[PDB]
Amino acid sequence: AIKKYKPTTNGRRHMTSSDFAEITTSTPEKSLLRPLKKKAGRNNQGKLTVRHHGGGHKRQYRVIDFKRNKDGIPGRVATIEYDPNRSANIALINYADGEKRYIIAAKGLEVGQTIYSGAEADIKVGNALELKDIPVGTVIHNIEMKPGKGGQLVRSAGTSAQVLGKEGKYVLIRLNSGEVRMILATCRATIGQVGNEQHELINIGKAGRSRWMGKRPTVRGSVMNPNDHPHGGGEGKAPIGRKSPMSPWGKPTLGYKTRKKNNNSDKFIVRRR
Amino acid sequence: LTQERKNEIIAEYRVHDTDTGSPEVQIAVLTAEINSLNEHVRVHKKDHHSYRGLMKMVGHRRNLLTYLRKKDVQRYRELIKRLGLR
RNA sequence: GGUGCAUUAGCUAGUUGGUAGGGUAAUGGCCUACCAAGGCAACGAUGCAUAGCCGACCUGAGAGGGUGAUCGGCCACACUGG
RNA sequence: GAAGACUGGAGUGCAGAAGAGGAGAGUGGAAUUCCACGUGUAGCGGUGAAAUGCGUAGAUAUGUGGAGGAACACCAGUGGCGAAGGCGACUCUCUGGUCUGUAACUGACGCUGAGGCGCGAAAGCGUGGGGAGCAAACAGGAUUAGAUACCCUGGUAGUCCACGCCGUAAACGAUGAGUGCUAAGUGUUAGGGGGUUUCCGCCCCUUAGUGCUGCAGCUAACGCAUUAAGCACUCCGCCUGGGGA
RNA sequence: CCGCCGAAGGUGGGACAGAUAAUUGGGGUGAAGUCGUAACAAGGUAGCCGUAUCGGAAGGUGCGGCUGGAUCACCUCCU
RNA sequence: UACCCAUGUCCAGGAUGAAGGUAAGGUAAUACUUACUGGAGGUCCGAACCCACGCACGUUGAAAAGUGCGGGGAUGAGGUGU
RNA sequence: AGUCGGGACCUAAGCCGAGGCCGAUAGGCGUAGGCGAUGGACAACAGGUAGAGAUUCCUGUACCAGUGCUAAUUGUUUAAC
RNA sequence: UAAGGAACUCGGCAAAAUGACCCCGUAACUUCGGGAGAAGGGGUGCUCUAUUAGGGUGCAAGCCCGAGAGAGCCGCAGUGAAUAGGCCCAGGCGACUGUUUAGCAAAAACACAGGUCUCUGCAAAACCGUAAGGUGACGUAUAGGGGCUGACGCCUGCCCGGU
RNA sequence: UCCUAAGGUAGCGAAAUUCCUUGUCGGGUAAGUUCCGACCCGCACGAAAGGCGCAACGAUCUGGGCACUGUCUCAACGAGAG
Ligand SMILES: [Mg+2]
Ligand SMILES: [Mg+2]
Ligand SMILES: [Mg+2]
Ligand SMILES: [Mg+2]
Ligand SMILES: [Mg+2]
Ligand SMILES: [Mg+2]
Ligand SMILES: [Mg+2]
Ligand SMILES: [Mg+2]
Ligand SMILES: [Mg+2]
Ligand SMILES: [Mg+2]
Ligand SMILES: [Mg+2]
Ligand SMILES: [Mg+2]
Ligand SMILES: [Mg+2]
Ligand SMILES: [Mg+2]
Ligand SMILES: [Mg+2]
Ligand SMILES: [Mg+2]
Ligand SMILES: [Mg+2]
Ligand SMILES: [Mg+2]
Ligand SMILES: [Mg+2]
Ligand SMILES: [Mg+2]
Ligand SMILES: [Mg+2]
Ligand SMILES: [Mg+2]
Ligand SMILES: [Mg+2]
Ligand SMILES: [Mg+2]
Ligand SMILES: [Mg+2]
Ligand SMILES: [Mg+2]
Ligand SMILES: [Mg+2]
Ligand SMILES: [Mg+2]
Ligand SMILES: [Mg+2]
Ligand SMILES: [Mg+2]
Ligand SMILES: [Mg+2]
Ligand SMILES: [Mg+2]
Ligand SMILES: [Mg+2]
Ligand SMILES: [Mg+2]
Ligand SMILES: [Mg+2]
Ligand SMILES: [Mg+2]
Ligand SMILES: [Mg+2]
Ligand SMILES: [Mg+2]
Ligand SMILES: [Mg+2]
Ligand SMILES: [Mg+2]
Ligand SMILES: [Mg+2]
Ligand SMILES: [Mg+2]
Ligand SMILES: [Mg+2]
Ligand SMILES: [Mg+2]
Ligand SMILES: [Mg+2]
Ligand SMILES: [Mg+2]
Ligand SMILES: [Mg+2]
Ligand SMILES: [Mg+2]
Ligand SMILES: [Mg+2]
Ligand SMILES: [Mg+2]
Ligand SMILES: [Mg+2]
Ligand SMILES: [Mg+2]
Ligand SMILES: [Mg+2]
Ligand SMILES: [Mg+2]
Ligand SMILES: [Mg+2]
Ligand SMILES: [Mg+2]
Ligand SMILES: [Mg+2]
Ligand SMILES: [Mg+2]
Ligand SMILES: [Mg+2]
Ligand SMILES: [Mg+2]
Ligand SMILES: [Mg+2]
Ligand SMILES: [Mg+2]
Ligand SMILES: [Mg+2]
Ligand SMILES: [Mg+2]
Ligand SMILES: [Mg+2]
Ligand SMILES: [Mg+2]
Ligand SMILES: [Mg+2]
Ligand SMILES: [Mg+2]
Ligand SMILES: [Mg+2]
Ligand SMILES: [Mg+2]
Ligand SMILES: [Mg+2]
Ligand SMILES: [Mg+2]
Ligand SMILES: [Mg+2]
Ligand SMILES: [Mg+2]
Ligand SMILES: [Mg+2]
Ligand SMILES: [Mg+2]
Ligand SMILES: [Mg+2]
Ligand SMILES: [Mg+2]
Ligand SMILES: [Mg+2]
Ligand SMILES: [Mg+2]
Ligand SMILES: [Mg+2]
Ligand SMILES: [Mg+2]
Ligand SMILES: [Mg+2]
Ligand SMILES: [Mg+2]
Ligand SMILES: [Mg+2]
Ligand SMILES: [Mg+2]
Ligand SMILES: [Mg+2]
Ligand SMILES: [Mg+2]
Ligand SMILES: [Mg+2]
Ligand SMILES: [Mg+2]
Ligand SMILES: [Mg+2]
Ligand SMILES: [Mg+2]
Ligand SMILES: [Mg+2]
Ligand SMILES: [Mg+2]
Ligand SMILES: [Mg+2]
Ligand SMILES: [Mg+2]
Ligand SMILES: [Mg+2]
Ligand SMILES: [Mg+2]
Ligand SMILES: [Mg+2]
Ligand SMILES: [Mg+2]
Ligand SMILES: [Mg+2]
Ligand SMILES: [Mg+2]
Repeated sequence: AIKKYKPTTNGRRHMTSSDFAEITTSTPEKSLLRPLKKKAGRNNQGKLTVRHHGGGHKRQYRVIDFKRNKDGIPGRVATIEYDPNRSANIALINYADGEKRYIIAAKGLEVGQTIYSGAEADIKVGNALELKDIPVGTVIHNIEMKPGKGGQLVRSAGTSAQVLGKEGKYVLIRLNSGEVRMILATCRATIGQVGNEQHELINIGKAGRSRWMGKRPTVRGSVMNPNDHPHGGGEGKAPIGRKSPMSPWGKPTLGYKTRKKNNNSDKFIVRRR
Repeated sequence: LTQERKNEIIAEYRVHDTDTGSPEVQIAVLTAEINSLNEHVRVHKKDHHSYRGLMKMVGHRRNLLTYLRKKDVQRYRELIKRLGLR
């Protein structure tokens, strides 16, 4: 659920958070952990190329299975855990082999269920199938774009895509953004919606809470100097004294479309958002 | 409450092997019904028309309990310890 | 047994009861020490406003409504407090 | 008040019946709109008359296909269900109430009900979706002495969904709830009994609803009249000249 | 002489009641002033009730409801 | 010196009493009330530590930016070493 | 100074980088591999010391790794270790 | 430092004043947490009853902790020294904690949680670099970049001719 | 009636915005160019360069009180370093 906090202080006044009712265990699977090091937006050369990053709580990588290519082995859900590296939760699945791996937790996935992948899998929440074996109208997630590569298209918490038709070698999908797209029929997908739907209702409440997650402050361009930003300067507060609002590097920023005009995938996009 | 399920409760609380309208029998059956609606109302939260029927069972059950208490106290305290009431 | 307000909902701490003593013509938290946390209230506590009470007087077919000067009974007061 | 006894009140049992009563999940067909492609030429749309608007960048019309949302044609009925608000496509799951017959069972276990607790059309409010038609605000065109309107062309919130608020209405039968008594005539909904008849059908009686007409009675009158505004008993709510309000 | 209790007096923060005050808000009264004509007839767009928005003003419009509507057509019940 | 990365370390004492939990009440079950428990916070007062708000002195200074007396933060968007 | 801190032990950020990719020259980037503590592992304690060192020298009692020499034991290619 | 007590001055600047522990009591307003150490008051020393009543520790010896009271005693004064909040009424700006011109400006400036517009279907957009190679991200529209506004409450009107 | 794309809505208003200006009236003071409340003829307010409010917070700015004082009337004496 969503947990409101009592207004004891001025920083806890508007703050809300999840209660983590779905999470089952608090210890990760040791043999599936890899180290991460923060980069703070620093380049290959050490330059700050993407700004407003750096300096949060330290985390550790949990290696996830997006390919889902273990076919014919019944996999049993063991726990549902917390992942700092993504908005959705994850589920630990240990197969009849003895092997264990993490997957994205779908909506309604509970401990004790059995999960299948392949061609003979049933259409149930958690199973992985090729897009040609999925009937029209089902809600899927974790769509992959090239066969054998791994899930990539719908993966954040509460997101879902819907199968929409067939065109021989391709399948129509209505992506979460509202886009209709053509994807090969030999690419896989998982049935269901993605786990943690309430994630968008959280009110951060504090500036320090943004700092905990790795976000440095954002300075507006109107309070800079003329050599710093196309908006800086002027005596007092100044309007946007230009034809259009501008990014820190020129290149208008409001309404100006930035997709390449000679793209090679314009023939696979049926209708844009 | 299905018909055969009701007839087991009746047979389990009869003061003699023939009656079906003793206050002991009616309260036992009424108790079973409100312990079955409470699950329906719990999940079907916005079913207000059915919830009114619940409150007419609770009031009717309370009227019979009050009558039993005045007429014969010893019987009354036997039912509540057996049905788990207050 | 005899008044208005709920657009006045809580009031009380010697307050409620007990044990020992003091004091009074006399019983009593009347007073004191100890012990316990009680007592009153929607059958109207508390608070605000108004008022001496009655026999009786005026009116009324009666039931009631208004009043309490003169006469008689009781009470309180005696420039204002102790 | 106390001790017993009874079954005409009330309730249970047993056998049937009807119903758009409620909540959840899924599905269907007409129709409007938008999109893509054939055919085709100069208007379409609109009004009391017009104009704004759409159309040669090829519309309206027409044939084919796709997407999406909302309401459910005929059945349909002073018909049905619910305490009221209200409930109309189909199927399933979970649930509430009512009517009829029987006389097995308990044996007054009942009625009303200030405070209290719940439900409660539409508009409106908060958060997240959705958005085809309709449409406050708004824009343009007409009408008019003027027209912040009626009329026409567009159109945002809203109307739809989930959760949480709000607590009002000509929320009306302008008629509080319970009980008993007091001429008839005639439709209709759901049952039961009897006579005719092989059935069907016709007739009579009876229970619970739903309409119309009318006697006594009531009413200032209009009118009500076994579904009383008649005759009675119990409990609750409310009123005491108009404005201010 | 000392001690308790103790009227009046002083200090403090609240409670309640009246009067007064620049200005301001709605209300009422005044035959003759200005603007329009919302209601009563189908009152010239039927009216009214709750709500939302807009407009010099009566008021207009949307949503739901009522007849305390003469009305315009096939059927149903009573005489 | 500014920002960042990896790995260590520092913060005397005292005050307040969030969620949750238990028991007793209260209900058809809940809501709700009262006690006990519990130990949250860019919470509170205040040293070390960090900072630099006022005044005075210094101004060929003890010092090419300091000292004295008061002042702000002091479990965090914290200080600091390699 | 076998025992304390550091090498002959280990790795983080970072740095270098055979082949390799890129680029007027110079060179830039990067795989295997390797360096790199501020972290991980690892065997010694108490006294004495009158000019200057002490877990180091001296006294007493220890521990860690290894080597040879003796004495029994066991095993020998269905095979101790 | 007598008497006065802001008459000084741009301005109560500076100084003076309050200050510990225990008890009583406490307003408007409120986002119901606060305001609050609001305000305003009262008590503190020593002796005797007294190794107290009662607690911690121990097998006991013993040791440690120490409230209420009564009676007294002494000073001008009892937290007798040092250390230890002055408070109230009303308005402007910023919601709050935080950051800023090393060396004249600490603020009403910046940041912030929140709002909204817009770009991006993944070899994502955006950014560094001639390129290779990278950040974004070991992420995937509930995610990432940019512009403006800045908790919360009530609201956000008209104009698409010009750019 | 002329012009325009359209002619500023709610709210606020001598304001961190008002030249004239110490606007005019009221309060506070014995006396108030500053302060608070009203008015509206807004040189030259106005809705995300957001409009109007707002409990808690502030080494922020502004006006008024209690206490207190060598700040002052008006200065005097004493200690230490020059
Ligand atoms: Mg950013
Ligand atoms: Mg910003
Ligand atoms: Mg600047
Ligand atoms: Mg420039
Ligand atoms: Mg500029
Ligand atoms: Mg500027
Ligand atoms: Mg300016
Ligand atoms: Mg009396
Ligand atoms: Mg006695
Ligand atoms: Mg007494
Ligand atoms: Mg009284
Ligand atoms: Mg009379
Ligand atoms: Mg009389
Ligand atoms: Mg006299
Ligand atoms: Mg006199
Ligand atoms: Mg019966
Ligand atoms: Mg149904
Ligand atoms: Mg239904
Ligand atoms: Mg169709
Ligand atoms: Mg004409
Ligand atoms: Mg067509
Ligand atoms: Mg009914
Ligand atoms: Mg049922
Ligand atoms: Mg049913
Ligand atoms: Mg019926
Ligand atoms: Mg019998
Ligand atoms: Mg009732
Ligand atoms: Mg009531
Ligand atoms: Mg609605
Ligand atoms: Mg809404
Ligand atoms: Mg919405
Ligand atoms: Mg018009
Ligand atoms: Mg239209
Ligand atoms: Mg609702
Ligand atoms: Mg009203
Ligand atoms: Mg009403
Ligand atoms: Mg109705
Ligand atoms: Mg009425
Ligand atoms: Mg009646
Ligand atoms: Mg009747
Ligand atoms: Mg009938
Ligand atoms: Mg009157
Ligand atoms: Mg009156
Ligand atoms: Mg008219
Ligand atoms: Mg209009
Ligand atoms: Mg209507
Ligand atoms: Mg009429
Ligand atoms: Mg770091
Ligand atoms: Mg703090
Ligand atoms: Mg502070
Ligand atoms: Mg600094
Ligand atoms: Mg300090
Ligand atoms: Mg502090
Ligand atoms: Mg040695
Ligand atoms: Mg060594
Ligand atoms: Mg070492
Ligand atoms: Mg090379
Ligand atoms: Mg290199
Ligand atoms: Mg390496
Ligand atoms: Mg090394
Ligand atoms: Mg080291
Ligand atoms: Mg060692
Ligand atoms: Mg030495
Ligand atoms: Mg030594
Ligand atoms: Mg003096
Ligand atoms: Mg003096
Ligand atoms: Mg004085
Ligand atoms: Mg003064
Ligand atoms: Mg002067
Ligand atoms: Mg001055
Ligand atoms: Mg000062
Ligand atoms: Mg003792
Ligand atoms: Mg002292
Ligand atoms: Mg002090
Ligand atoms: Mg600030
Ligand atoms: Mg400076
Ligand atoms: Mg790239
Ligand atoms: Mg590249
Ligand atoms: Mg990368
Ligand atoms: Mg969304
Ligand atoms: Mg805001
Ligand atoms: Mg700003
Ligand atoms: Mg807000
Ligand atoms: Mg605007
Ligand atoms: Mg334009
Ligand atoms: Mg244009
Ligand atoms: Mg002035
Ligand atoms: Mg001012
Ligand atoms: Mg004046
Ligand atoms: Mg001044
Ligand atoms: Mg002054
Ligand atoms: Mg003023
Ligand atoms: Mg202006
Ligand atoms: Mg402005
Ligand atoms: Mg603007
Ligand atoms: Mg602002
Ligand atoms: Mg303001
Ligand atoms: Mg303000
Ligand atoms: Mg601060
Ligand atoms: Mg001041
Ligand atoms: Mg001297
Ligand atoms: Mg000297």
